[PDB]
Parts: sequence; structure tokens; C-alpha cells
Amino acid sequence: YEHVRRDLDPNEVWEIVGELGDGAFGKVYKAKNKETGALAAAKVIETKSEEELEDYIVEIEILATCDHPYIVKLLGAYYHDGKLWIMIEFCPGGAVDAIMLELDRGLTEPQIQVVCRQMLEALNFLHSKRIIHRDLKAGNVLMTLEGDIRLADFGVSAKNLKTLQKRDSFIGTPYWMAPEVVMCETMKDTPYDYKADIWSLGITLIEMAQIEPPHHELNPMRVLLAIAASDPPTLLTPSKWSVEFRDFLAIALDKNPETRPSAAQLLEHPFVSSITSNKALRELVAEAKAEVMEE
Amino acid sequence: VRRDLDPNEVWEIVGELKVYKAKNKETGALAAAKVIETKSEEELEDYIVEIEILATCDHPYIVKLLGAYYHDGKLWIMIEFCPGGAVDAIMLELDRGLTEPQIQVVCRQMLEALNFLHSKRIIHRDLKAGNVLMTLEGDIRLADFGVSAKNLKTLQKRDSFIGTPYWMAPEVVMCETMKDTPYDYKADIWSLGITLIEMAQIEPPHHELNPMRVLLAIAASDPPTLLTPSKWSVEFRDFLAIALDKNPETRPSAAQLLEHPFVSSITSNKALRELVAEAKAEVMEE
Ligand SMILES: O=C(Nc1ccc(Oc2ccc3[nH]c(NC(=O)c4ccco4)nc3c2)cc1)Nc1cc(C(F)(F)F)ccc1F
Ligand SMILES: O=C(Nc1ccc(Oc2ccc3[nH]c(NC(=O)c4ccco4)nc3c2)cc1)Nc1cc(C(F)(F)F)ccc1F
Repeated sequence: YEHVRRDLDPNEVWEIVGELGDGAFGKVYKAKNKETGALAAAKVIETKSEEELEDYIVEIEILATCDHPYIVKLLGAYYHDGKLWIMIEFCPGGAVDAIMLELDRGLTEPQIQVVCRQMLEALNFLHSKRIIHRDLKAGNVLMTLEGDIRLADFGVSAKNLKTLQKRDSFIGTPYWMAPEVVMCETMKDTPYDYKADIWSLGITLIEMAQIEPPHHELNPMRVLLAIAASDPPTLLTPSKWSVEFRDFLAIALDKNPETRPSAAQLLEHPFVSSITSNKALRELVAEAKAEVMEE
Repeated sequence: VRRDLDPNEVWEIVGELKVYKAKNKETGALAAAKVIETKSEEELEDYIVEIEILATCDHPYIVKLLGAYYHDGKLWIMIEFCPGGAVDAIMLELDRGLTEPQIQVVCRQMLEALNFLHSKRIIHRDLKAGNVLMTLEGDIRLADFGVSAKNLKTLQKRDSFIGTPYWMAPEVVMCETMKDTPYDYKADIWSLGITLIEMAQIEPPHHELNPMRVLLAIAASDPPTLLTPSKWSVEFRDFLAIALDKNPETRPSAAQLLEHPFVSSITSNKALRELVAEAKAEVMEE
């Protein structure tokens, strides 16, 4: 409980003014600073036991160390009246999936290029700290009005948070170990663990280009079979997209994690290597905000 | 775990097996005392998972928990002493592998134990002859000696997979999406097969390689077979060929293997009772 204040009443600072998202993974509240009017998200968790508090606090540990321009910003944490409050800077551009719904369209390639560049910067940062994300998707890409992303991890269970920090090495004695254990465990606790996010990044790019991820017509159990059996996904209409975009996807959506490149390697790929302005994404956010001003 | 009693008032330490040999001061019964020096209460919580596992595993062919204590910063786990020792020591002492009738009894009993464990969602994950303790009556007591505090939790329950299916990488689909299902139980069936070869030949396959190198050999090689196949029945070789399936999804369960003729007509442990007596008699010569 090093980064959790037990002596400050969060209600002295924050007024709950609504709820954010659709609450599928738990209640996240919109909070307004009673002095300044500044906005925050308040993830509030009822625990009542110091033991369970320890598990939820892992999220605070991760967020506190993940100080990078493109990761959601922890403002503070409180434990008061049997509730853990995790305060995160409000992202006034919303999530990319919500933007595509609001505007009834996918992103343009220049918009995708900004998201991709910044997601790679964030992943290179996380992986450098041995942190993995493991749930990349457009709904975890929040936006600021300046056109920058803030990467979130909304949907991971509290019990799985520790796995994002550190993987367990294999269980067994080698001579007796089953082939699937060798295959699936002996590379854990090495940078092999970071490669999954690179694939998910590729899928997220298709999701942003096409609104929905590949195989979206299937139910969530059936798609697992489709991923195992199918060649890597490609963009539906190649001619709409640059050869650089298609090549980036071909390299990231490598079914073999050993040959799939790292985030640092992909920062040199021509799809993103010259992306030094967020202006295309700033304009996407401006358009979404202008449409909300209608409502 | 009992906290109000000094275990030394109940048990005398009479030797070492850190696992001690202990003698009940009231009854003279012999036990193993696994004593773990813990630094804090949180540390005492991790180790207690082993007690949770052993307390639910009351099956005839699994080591028998007698009790547990926490006192003076040490957790005591008391397990019924197994006077036949472990199977690996038997083979070392006799300088020979087990006969096929002996392997049949071990295999039958290990399958019963594994079927029981898997029915409680417990996995073993370190099956080997050194984890097969023996009684004088010729019965096994399956142990799991080498587990770490961190890994105890995994033997008890696997975490659900992390991620949303449509976005998941193929290696995550392959290695994670079947966790927390009976897929988890299949690894033990392969290890059982290797243990049977170990008992037939003293050493497991690839024993000449170092432990990190063998991981590569397991991935690269066809399933192992018995070195001198004519010495072993069609049924034994077939049982192994079925159990040592590199694909866990086509590998059978313990319940399914209990129907195999290599073990399905085993009704007496006499072969193992004789083996234990022979091993003890050889130890007397050493
Ligand atoms: O990421 C989190 N937690 C977390 C918890 C709550 C949360 O709620 C938020 C925060 C800001 C928001 N801004 C908005 N805006 C709008 O709705 C909106 C509509 C119209 C305009 O604007 N909605 C928000 C919801 C966001 C994140 N955890 C986490 C992260 C990582 C990391 F580092 F690898 F990414 C690893 C492990 C982790 F556990
Ligand atoms: O299995 C344990 N723990 C454990 C801890 C200590 C232990 O010490 C023992 C116990 C009895 C002995 N008898 C002998 N006899 C001789 O040396 C001997 C020499 C000459 C003659 O005789 N040595 C023993 C050592 C045995 C087991 N854990 C565990 C089990 C499972 C399970 F269920 F799936 F298998 C899952 C998770 C687990 F954590």
C-alpha cells in the first residue's frame, strides 16, 4: 500500500458525475475535480479485506511504473470507507472503437499510422520493463484532444494482473516433460512473452481499417479454431491501402512468434518510421468531438 | 495448520530423509516431517497450499497427510512414513529395472491416483520414479517432492487465459485457451509413459543428454520406445505408444487408459510386495 493513501477522503477532491463506457468489466466513473473542474476516471472497487486489496493494488503498481507518454496516466489512489479508488486522467477524445461507431467509419491510413507508431512506442516501453499487455484492441486505445493515444488495459482480471508483470517458468523435470509443456512453457519468462502483443497490434490495425477484427462473424469460441487453422489475415481491399501498410501487416501477423519482429524493430518499418506528427489523428478526434457537440 | 501446539511435544526427530524422519512420542508411529522455515505470515500462506492439496488427496495411492503445525516460524507438514522408499532407489539398489508384472502394478496404481487427482482438478506435473513411494504391502504412495511455493497454486488450479479471442496470437490460442480445462491433465499422461520406460530401463529416454539439451530433443524427436522391444509384451508397447502421443488432444486420459489390457486385469499387488522385500534385503548387504 505504498501508492495508496488511507488518510485522504477522495470525496473531498472528486465528484462523481457519471459512468464511463458500458461497464462490461466493472464500474468506471466519470469524476469532476470539485475545485478545478478537471476530469478523471475513477475505478472504484469494494474489497473490505487487506488480502483482496493486495491483488487489486497490483494494477496501481503497474500504472505507477508505466509513466510513458502513450500509457494512461495514474493520478493517484485512495483506500477509504472500504473502497479502493484508482484515479486516471480523463482522455477527452474517447476510445478508438467508440470513435468509429460515432463516425460510422474506420480510420484512414494516416490516422492508423499515428496509432500504430504510438502503440509501438508504448509496447517498446512496456516490453523493456518486462510488462506485457495481452489484450490490445481498439477499445483499449484512448485518445486526447491533441491526437495522442493513451493505452489502457480495461479488461484483464485482477487475478491475472501479476502475470502481466512476470511469467512463471516451466514446471517439471526435463526428461519427463510432455511436448506441449516444453512448447508452451520453456520460453516463458523470456522476451518470447512479448511477441503476442505484436500480433494483436496487427489485428488492431485491421480492426481500425475495417471497424471489426478478422473472423468477427464467428462466436468467441469458434474464432479460436479459425485463428489456429487460417493463414494470417490480410486487408480486405488491398488496393485501398499502401504497400507499406500491407507489408507491415504481413510481417507483424507472423504465426511463428520466433520470427515475428519486436516493437523496436517495427519502429524502423517504413509504415511508421517517418511518422513524426499526430495531426491526422488529431483531426479524427476533432471530427468526433464536433459530432458530439450536436448531441 | 495448527498454531497452538509445539510439534516437538508430539514428534521426536530420529533422522533425516529438509525432511526429517519423526517418531510419534505417544504411539511410536513413523512419519516424515517436512519443516519449512518461513520468514513471515504471508510466507506461511504460500506453503499452506501444499497442505490444502494433501488434505483433499485422501486416496489410497497418494501420500497420507497426518497433520500440520506452524510454530516458532516453521511450518511442519507430517506425512505417513513409506517404509519401501521410492522406486528409483529400488532400481539403484538392485541394479536393474522392474519386471513387466511389477510395472503393471505401478502403472495400474498410478493411473488410479492420477484419475483421482484429475477428478479434483489437481495436476502433478513432475511424475517420475523418484516420486513413487512404496509401502511394505506393495502399494504406491504418489508424492510430489520438488514443488515450489509459487507452483503449488498452479497444481491446484490454472488461471483462465488472458485476452480477447479475435485479437489473440496463434501461440496464445495454442498454449493458453485450453488452460483451466481437462486439457491440463494430459501432460501427466505423457510423464506417466516416460516413468514406465524409466522403470523398465532404470533411466528415462535421452538420459545421456544434459537437462536443458533434452528439452530440444523432446521437441525434435518422435515419441520414445522401449530399447529391446521383444522383452516386453505387445500390450505394454501398445500402452506406451498410446500414452506417448505428442498431441495432448489425441492422448488418452487416465480413466481411458485404465481400460487398456496392460492394466485392466491387474487384481493383486503381489509383484510389488515381492520387489519391496527384495530391495530391502539388498540394502542389508550394502
Ligand atoms: O489501463 C488500466 N486501467 C484503467 C482503468 C480505468 C480506465 O478508465 C478510463 C480512463 C480514462 C478514460 N477516458 C475516457 N473517455 C471517455 O470515455 C470519453 C467519451 C467521450 C470523450 O471521452 N474514458 C476513460 C476510462 C482506464 C484504464 N490498467 C492497466 C493498464 C496496463 C497498461 F499500461 F499496460 F496499459 C496494464 C495493466 C493494467 F491493469
Ligand atoms: O507429496 C507432497 N509432499 C511430500 C512432502 C514430504 C514427503 O516426504 C516423505 C514422506 C514419506 C516418506 N517415506 C520415505 N521413506 C524413505 O525415505 C525410506 C528409506 C528406506 C525406506 O524408506 N521417505 C519419505 C519422504 C513426501 C511428500 N506434496 C504434493 C503432492 C501432490 C500429489 F498428491 F499430487 F502427489 C501434489 C502437490 C504436492 F505438493
